[PDB]
Amino acid sequence: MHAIVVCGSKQYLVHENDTFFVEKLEAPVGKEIQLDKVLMLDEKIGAPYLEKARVVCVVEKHGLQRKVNVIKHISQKHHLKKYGHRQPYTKLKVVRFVH
Amino acid sequence: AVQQRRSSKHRRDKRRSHDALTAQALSVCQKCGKKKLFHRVCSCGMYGDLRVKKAY
Amino acid sequence: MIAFAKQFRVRISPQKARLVCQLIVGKKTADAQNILSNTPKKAATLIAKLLNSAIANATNNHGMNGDALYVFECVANQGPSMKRTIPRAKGSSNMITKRSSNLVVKLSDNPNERQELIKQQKALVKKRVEGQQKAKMAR
Amino acid sequence: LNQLKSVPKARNHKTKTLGRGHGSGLGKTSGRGQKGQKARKSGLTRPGF
Amino acid sequence: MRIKGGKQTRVRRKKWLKQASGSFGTRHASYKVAKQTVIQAAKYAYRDRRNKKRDFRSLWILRLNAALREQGMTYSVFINLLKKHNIEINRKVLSELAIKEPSKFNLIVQKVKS
Amino acid sequence: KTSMLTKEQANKRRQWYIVDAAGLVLGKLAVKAADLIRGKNKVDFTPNQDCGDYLIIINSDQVVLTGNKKENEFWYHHSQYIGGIKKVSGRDMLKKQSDKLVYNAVKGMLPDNRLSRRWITKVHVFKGDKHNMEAQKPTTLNWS
Amino acid sequence: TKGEVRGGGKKPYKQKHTGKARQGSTRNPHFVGGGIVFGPKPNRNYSLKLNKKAHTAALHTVWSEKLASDNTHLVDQNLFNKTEGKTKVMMQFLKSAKLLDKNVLFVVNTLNTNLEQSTSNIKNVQVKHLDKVSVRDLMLANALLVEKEVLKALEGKF
RNA sequence: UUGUGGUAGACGAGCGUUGUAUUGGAGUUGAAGUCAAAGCGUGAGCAUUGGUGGAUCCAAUACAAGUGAGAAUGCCGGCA
RNA sequence: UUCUCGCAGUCAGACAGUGGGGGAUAAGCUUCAUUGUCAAGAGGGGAAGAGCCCAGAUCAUUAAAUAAGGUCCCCAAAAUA
RNA sequence: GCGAAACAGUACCGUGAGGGAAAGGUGAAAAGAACCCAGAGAUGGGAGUGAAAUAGAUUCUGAAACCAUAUGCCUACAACGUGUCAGAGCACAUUAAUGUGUGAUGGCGUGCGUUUUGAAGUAUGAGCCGGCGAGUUAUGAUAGCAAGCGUUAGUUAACCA
Repeated sequence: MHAIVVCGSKQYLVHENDTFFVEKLEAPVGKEIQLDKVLMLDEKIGAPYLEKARVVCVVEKHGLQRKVNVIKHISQKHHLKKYGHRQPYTKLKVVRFVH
Repeated sequence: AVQQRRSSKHRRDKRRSHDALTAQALSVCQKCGKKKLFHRVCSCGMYGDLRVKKAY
Repeated sequence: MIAFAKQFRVRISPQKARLVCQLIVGKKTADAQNILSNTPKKAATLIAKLLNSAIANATNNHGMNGDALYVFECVANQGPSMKRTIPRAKGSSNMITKRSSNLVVKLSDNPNERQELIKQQKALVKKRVEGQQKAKMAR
Repeated sequence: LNQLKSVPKARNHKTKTLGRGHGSGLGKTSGRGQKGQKARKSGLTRPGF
Repeated sequence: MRIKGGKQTRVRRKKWLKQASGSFGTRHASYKVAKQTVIQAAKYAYRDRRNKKRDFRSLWILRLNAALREQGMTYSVFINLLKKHNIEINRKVLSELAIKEPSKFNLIVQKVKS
Repeated sequence: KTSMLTKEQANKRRQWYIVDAAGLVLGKLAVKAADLIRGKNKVDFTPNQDCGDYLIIINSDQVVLTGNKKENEFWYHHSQYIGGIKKVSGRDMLKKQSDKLVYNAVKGMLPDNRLSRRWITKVHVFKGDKHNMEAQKPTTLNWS
Repeated sequence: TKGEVRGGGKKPYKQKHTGKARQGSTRNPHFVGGGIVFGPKPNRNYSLKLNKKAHTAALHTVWSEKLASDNTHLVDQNLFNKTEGKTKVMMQFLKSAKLLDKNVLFVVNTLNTNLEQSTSNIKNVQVKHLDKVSVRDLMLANALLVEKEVLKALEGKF
């Protein structure tokens, strides 16, 4: 349907009961997390947010993003460096809703 | 003049695609067991009922 | 598949050889023989002996239909090659690379011998993942 | 210290690369620039003159 | 005492020449050109890591303003309407996603009215 | 990480649209056409597919132009030739051509990608309205 | 080495009008045929000076450290001459003494006739004298059969 | 908390390979090589599995490198 | 930031704001004095532009609002009188 | 590793002085491919052997560049370091994977290092691939670190075990 979730640093207007991948907050895998903060839910838009309404998320696995090999190479110099960014991803879905 | 770089394998293949030999014709030869090219010699070495040449 | 014909280090231009035996690729014996018989070159008289050998093997020692199969693929590759030089102007010599090649033709009864290759690669993939999972259940 | 767990005591130090790779940092640059006598063969003529 | 490291070097060189893939002709089978194209692709990806960010942000705003105009109002006036009263967290990407949602962006438009 | 941005893959929507440019300023008409083609008003378009729709014009040669602008921005078109220039003027296209005029006025006003090549074949300009194309159920409007 | 030049010390190539390498010598460090400039120099000392008292302290340290092992049981001349020159007895001893899988060393100052003739038919033990053994067979053996006769002489090393 | 723009220049952290010595085993009941793959590490890397393969190999522990390869119109095992 | 110690490397700089000379107060010419950029350092505007403006950036993250600068359209983007 | 695992200072060049090439690997055991076939021959195939025949002589292993062949995909209006991100379409399920093979097309896109006052450079050089190639070491010393051993230290030279 719809619901707004601000995960970590980014914001996402998504639908109800969808699994999405964000930057890892180390949310527990299988145990539920409540967030009273929510906007654009139950077809109603409250003034700042929605009150007495929650986004209710749960993670099914905290996997690691594929090998992000970032390489900085400088043209006509001897600067050739590499680093492996491995970002855990919160693969989380929102299950139930109050309004 | 003289070259500047080398051409790739696929460019060469495209070049040699039209560098092929021409085609031919097909024709049933009356005095032979097989067909032949139109107005040429057959597998039996005769254009048709008239024999044109020897074999050896 | 079986009764494939191979010849080693025959002196012939790759262009003329590939043309004259690609006129035969994908065709049977007689239908391609009667179309190669009119080729004004000096390559059919050398190539046809390998095909004759293969088909005679098929007739006597294998005993298949013979006409069911067709020339699946001819390849004249970059094997041993020739280089002959002749004295010429300015005290130097001109060297011409008299190309030679290891000719080989494979006969197939079906579009396979290339399908079976991808099938073999995929079977290799499948047995590889079977082994990798056996490692992954033995954690 | 049997030679299956033996460790040194600051007898070997950090190893820089002047002929090992273009990415280590200060590699092919020879460690003394890339111009003048100080960065070439038979370099560093009499420095008191 | 020779230290013959050949297997490691040979594997490194073979994977270097085999790394280049998806390219035409004599481009995926030579170490130097493969390395140059890998450098080009790495620069492409590094530049993209922010170029696509900026392009998608501009796209957010572009379709946002498209839905605003088909609603009869513009983004300057849109941010005026949220900021003055009835402020929402409907960001640019969120506003763009709301349009493809059935009449949900129009709900935001009618809510942010003072 | 991902907000799942929406773009209809394998979908190239095309709806019949028609305009009668008689009160539109020539440049206003051109900018509206560029807006329609690129999608500054489209809300569910997709860039990697065909972004254009069915586009039809009525009276493509007699668009109104305010002030002294009919003959103030002349149209050159040179090529790989040397001195092969035939500069055409505003008074000319009034009776010479209008399809190329509007196509240039939108293409220089739009991206010059290969998409315009298949966009122009979906554009049907006419100096009148008697054409059979109006049978294709186009919605009459202005300021596209 | 590049100092070795097969023939004249001349240039195989040139610099101007020669589209080959700069090589002005038949051999170069980069040329695979030879001419290494930085090669395996035999001038290396392969020796590091250590203090006499430092080395005696090190020997004391290793003797004390491997006295604590399990198969270092105290030895003496009496059982050097108790065993016979025939290898039978000492394999029947070591196999029952569990000195096979170990590298057990005999701490010896006798050059016993029984020890010298044997101990080449055993893949497990070896014989070394006080002034003929270092930290190598003292420590890498991990269990060396120390002698009761070498006690006072070993003490004097400090 | 500084950070993290870097040439030069110095400094930090380490890694594959050959062999020395320690320390383990695998071994036609299948090793190297060789190839392939929808694995894992800040990094040199750890590899895993499977196919040919039919005798050796793989982990360090520190050591010493004829130890690491794109440039120099380098050189070499082969060919455009 | 004082000082000791190891190593340097550099004296091809270029441009711009500020004092300018020399030249023709022209020069992608010289030159110092101060600052800023490239160099020795990304990116945004300038259509692209080493040096102009902002700007000093671990990286990533389809979050945001401002500087230079753009909002009739390519080109994200506005109107009022 | 000696130029030379050798029928090597040989062949060979040069009048002569003078130089100057590298090498491989059958299988336990020739069982070196019975039998047969195609052309006049080559060679190849069945054909068995052999543990295994890329071990069938390219005979331990049998690569890469290069040359061609092609399963699925694209394909006859399109301005090029052919890529990255998004991703269709078509066909599918694996080092069990925010799935795989290509990529219709969009968004973003002047090669690598030296000169650099700035080089994408239209300066430079590399056809290509597989190995190698350039601050190493002895001595002595400076610093830094670690260490030794006694406050007349530490320490051994030639020679000797």
